[PDB]
Amino acid sequence: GVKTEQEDVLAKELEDVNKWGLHVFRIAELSGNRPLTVIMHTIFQERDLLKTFKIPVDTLITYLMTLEDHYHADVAYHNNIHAADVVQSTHVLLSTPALEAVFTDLEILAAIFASAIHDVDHPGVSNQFLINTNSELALMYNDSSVLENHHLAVGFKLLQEENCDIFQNLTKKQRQSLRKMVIDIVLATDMSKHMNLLADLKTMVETKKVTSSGVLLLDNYSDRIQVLQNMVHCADLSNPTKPLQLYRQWTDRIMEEFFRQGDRERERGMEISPMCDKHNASVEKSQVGFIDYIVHPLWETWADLVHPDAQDILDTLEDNREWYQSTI
Ligand SMILES: COc1ccc(-c2cc(C)cc3c2O[C@H](C2CCOCC2)C=C3O)cc1OC
Ligand SMILES: [Zn+2]
Ligand SMILES: [Zn+2]
Repeated sequence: GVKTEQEDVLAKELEDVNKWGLHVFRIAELSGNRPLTVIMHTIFQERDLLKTFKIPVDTLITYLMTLEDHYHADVAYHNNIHAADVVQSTHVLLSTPALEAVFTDLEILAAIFASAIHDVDHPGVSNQFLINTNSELALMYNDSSVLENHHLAVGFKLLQEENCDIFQNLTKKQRQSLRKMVIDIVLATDMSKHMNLLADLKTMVETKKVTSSGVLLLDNYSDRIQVLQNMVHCADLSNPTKPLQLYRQWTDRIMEEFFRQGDRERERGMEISPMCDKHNASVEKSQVGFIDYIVHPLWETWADLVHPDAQDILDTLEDNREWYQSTI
């Protein structure tokens, strides 16, 4: 009835679960390639989600393992480790002082659950690849947010496997609201939606209202969901805000995933996608443009929303940007 030493070492790493820069890859190793399961379990227990939503523990574990099993181990970036990272990052962002007492338990559950499932069954190629190959997935979703629609459908469908229905004790009301929020959040992870999301986030920053003491004020679904969508989108694009040792591991993986798509594209005379050509790439330059044009504007805007809780995150982002730029 006592942990093995490896379990104890895993446990000690998991004590960083509330902090930016968790050793997520070490957790993946220590857990036997169960970072999503262990980190979700730890988070649910930390936030008392099992008791609040009456989720039987074995059902939660069975669903998590099942969810995790449907991420592809042969996918360098969009895998269970990325899922785990986004979950934990969303978890940290939920706990930002500027958002204290803003969100309900159901909204908290929605953001975390959405994070966990948001990339499930990712084949490691882009929507455009799937569209251009006339893939069954593309035809299923009429070429529109193909992967993101698929991630949702899988994440929900898996609740129907043996002893996986973690929402079995929620009321119809709770389930309908949870489901709508989850769907809105994951569809907002489609990068084609980025400019619009960010514009709306800015608009809210300009017209934001604080509150008794201090803390954002969100008094309609549109505003609450938009913040959750951006929060998870921020989590999704959080790699460059992490300590360089982490960021670089992510960059290696996404680049490996991209070049592999480029290889499959070249193999069949398809035009090679941006950043996917292993022969004509500039990893450093791509990362800088990525930060300058996407990541930094997002996080700058987010940091304004929760001023000044995200200052350290922004500073890390700029340091990493300078580092990459420093390297041609
Ligand atoms: C217009 O949509 C996009 C805008 C920027 C990017 C983009 C551009 C650069 C230079 C680098 C990156 C990038 O997105 C990828 C990630 C791929 C999975 O979704 C989140 C972003 C990782 C980069 O390091 C990708 C987009 O589509 C996935
Ligand atoms: Zn995705
Ligand atoms: Zn993702």
